[PDB]
Amino acid sequence: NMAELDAMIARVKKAQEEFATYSQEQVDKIFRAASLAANQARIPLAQQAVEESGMGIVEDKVIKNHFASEFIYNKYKDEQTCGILEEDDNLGTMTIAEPVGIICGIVPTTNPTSTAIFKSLISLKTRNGIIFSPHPRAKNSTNDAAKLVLDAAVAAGAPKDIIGWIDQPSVELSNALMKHDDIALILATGMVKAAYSSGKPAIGVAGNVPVVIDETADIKRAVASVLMSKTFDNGVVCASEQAVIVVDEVYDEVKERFASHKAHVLSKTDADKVRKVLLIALNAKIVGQPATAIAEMAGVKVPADTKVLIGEGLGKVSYDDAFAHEKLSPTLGMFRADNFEDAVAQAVTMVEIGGIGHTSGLYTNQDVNADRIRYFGDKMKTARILINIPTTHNVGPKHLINKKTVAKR
Amino acid sequence: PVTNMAELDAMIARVKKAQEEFATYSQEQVDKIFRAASLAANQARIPLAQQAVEESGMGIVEDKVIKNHFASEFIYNKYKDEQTCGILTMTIAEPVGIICGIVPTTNPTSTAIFKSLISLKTRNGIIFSPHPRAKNSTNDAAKLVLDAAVAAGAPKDIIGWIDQPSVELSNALMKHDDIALILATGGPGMVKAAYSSGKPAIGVGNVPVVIDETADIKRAVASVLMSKTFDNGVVCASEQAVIVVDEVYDEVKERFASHKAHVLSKTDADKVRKVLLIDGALNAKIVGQPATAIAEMAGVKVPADTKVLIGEGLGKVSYDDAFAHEKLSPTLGMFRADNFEDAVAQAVTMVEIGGIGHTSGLYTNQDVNADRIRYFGDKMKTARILINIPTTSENVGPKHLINKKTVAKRA
Ligand SMILES: [Cl-]
Ligand SMILES: [Cl-]
Repeated sequence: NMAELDAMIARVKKAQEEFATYSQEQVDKIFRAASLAANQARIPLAQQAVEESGMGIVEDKVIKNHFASEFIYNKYKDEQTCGILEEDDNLGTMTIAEPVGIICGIVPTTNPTSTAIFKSLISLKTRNGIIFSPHPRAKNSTNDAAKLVLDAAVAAGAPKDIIGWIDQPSVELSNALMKHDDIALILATGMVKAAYSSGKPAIGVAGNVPVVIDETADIKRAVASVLMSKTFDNGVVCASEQAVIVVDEVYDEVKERFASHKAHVLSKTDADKVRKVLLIALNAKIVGQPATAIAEMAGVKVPADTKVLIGEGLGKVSYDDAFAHEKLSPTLGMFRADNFEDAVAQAVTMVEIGGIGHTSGLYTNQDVNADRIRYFGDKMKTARILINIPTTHNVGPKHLINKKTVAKR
Repeated sequence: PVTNMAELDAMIARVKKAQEEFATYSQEQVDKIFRAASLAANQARIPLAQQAVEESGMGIVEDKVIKNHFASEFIYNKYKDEQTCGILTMTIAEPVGIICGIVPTTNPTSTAIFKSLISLKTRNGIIFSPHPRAKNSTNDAAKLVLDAAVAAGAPKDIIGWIDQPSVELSNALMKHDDIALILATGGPGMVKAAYSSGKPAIGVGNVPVVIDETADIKRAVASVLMSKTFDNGVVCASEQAVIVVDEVYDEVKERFASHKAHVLSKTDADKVRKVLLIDGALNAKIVGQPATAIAEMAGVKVPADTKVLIGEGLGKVSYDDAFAHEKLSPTLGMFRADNFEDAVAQAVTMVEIGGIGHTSGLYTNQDVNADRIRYFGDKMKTARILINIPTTSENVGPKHLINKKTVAKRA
């Protein structure tokens, strides 16, 4: 509630102030102890996450947790985040680190535990406080993830309230935490929009990813490549390919190949029963569900061993086509293109859905289409451009400190 | 002619197309536009300065001449050779799109120059939203840069502006689908409005100085005043108050009369406060006015030759004392500290009052007091920290006006 939010915030403020003065050695001891404990809990937390949210796959969520813990630990074990980062005694200058203070972490339904572990460990490493604003749908997964890391932290010497959370999440409390004066940064992983509209320094962490397969591509490789992501944690991953935009001459060959990967191409009529279930705004009930259960939410009989649903668009890429949108599930759109340039044009449109200009992909004969690649590179407004490569082929400590420069006469 | 919504939208579309064409330009073509437009802007150094002072009613013509110079020639020499287009697996620089420049009355011509130049250098389009008290000199500095870019071959609508600025349109420009970035300078309000726009936004603080007992007082006093009269103290990140340790307080205060800095009586100080802030905000009518004029509007008598007003705090730095605020004028608060740590503590509040901490300074004996320097370093939540040096993130540049894109190939 509104009142007890303030009291919890002022606790972590003072706890951060105590934390700020710590030695790198105590920071390191806490970091390792918090990370080793999160890793050792990879399975229990993954299991808890699956059951509460009611989506995804334990074994894949176990992998997610191991990455957010041991992998983060090994990347930043030796990264300097405190004190003098640079000196030049001749110029009489130096750069000094400064923790940002208190972080506000927005955690989604989609990766409740791994994102909490990740943000917790990188806050601890940088002498920050962090407060989690979980999604109702996975409140306990993330807060118990936060708690496990807290308790391991407190036991290696960390201040009592260096991490907290909103126990019962609301729109009032999320907005209270965000616009609060002593919260310095938003780490936000639509909900992106709220963070950027709050007056705060914000880092937003998804986006719509199109894939163009042109006439010169290796069809068998492109098709397997594009499919790699869709089944991992039931397609719950941020950078992933949402639709295939295929040049006419190679269209049918792409469509036929899907079937040897257990990707079921939905008839026109069965695609419309899925398309009415994907969107209403993305429907939370399909998010991170297997292809077979999404089909059974729709009207659609699909073979038992199917891993992915393919819904092909009549007409071009259109806002009205839900298969043209980000689906967070084992689903892909498939859209027909007159030629390479047309497919590029259709990709541009998918990118505009999302506002987020994240990543795009092209499958083509590299050896002979250098012009096309450069063309593709000049026309995609996405930070990452992938050629013949899937998205499964970056917030860090450095973002949660301030560099202060000191100049002496 | 942009005085309303259908006209703003219509103008935005013309810049959209201009930027589309400009995106295609070569680095050579860009260089030529960049040189030509910077040279023209510099050549209009004086007439644009004069226009600025006349219209906004503030500042010093020949100080704004220097501002217009540094926004033009200096910006040119800094970035003549900087790569902004093309190749940098591979990295491709690309223009952000259309920029929204928010231009304040304090620097109406130099910021429109600067912003236009680095926008041109990056193949972006830019549309300015001036403040109504300086709208002509802002839009005409814009026009002059535009005309010279166009004559050097830049697309027609590449720079735009709102002819009759208003809240609804300013808000609309920032919120418009087709604006990629907001470059917002000026007031705490506007800057924060750019941060709440839900768009990528760059904003262009209240600067405390501590003078402890170990300092060189002659030097500290002199250095602290250097910024104060430049364009009547409209100077980004110049000193706003001295916080002085009690042991050397009368010494510092005594040296102020030597430098044309009049120390206000407790009574006069009170009169000046009420004129400094109005409705909690910096009073527009004192900004960029000389010390004597600010004395006149407060109804306070001051020698004809005085350059800076000094208002002494009664007690410690506090939100309630207008001299603890950013004043954008030749005026300085002066506050008493019991000792060095108490000084640092009052400086901390001044950084809080300013909002975002940006710069702070300490004068000490740096060849004895290393512990104090480090101590001041730790407590000061400011990007820049200066020891024994006047103020006289980093700077906004082309770097900020492009998105970098990585292409990854498959072996
Ligand atoms: Cl997870
Ligand atoms: Cl100016």
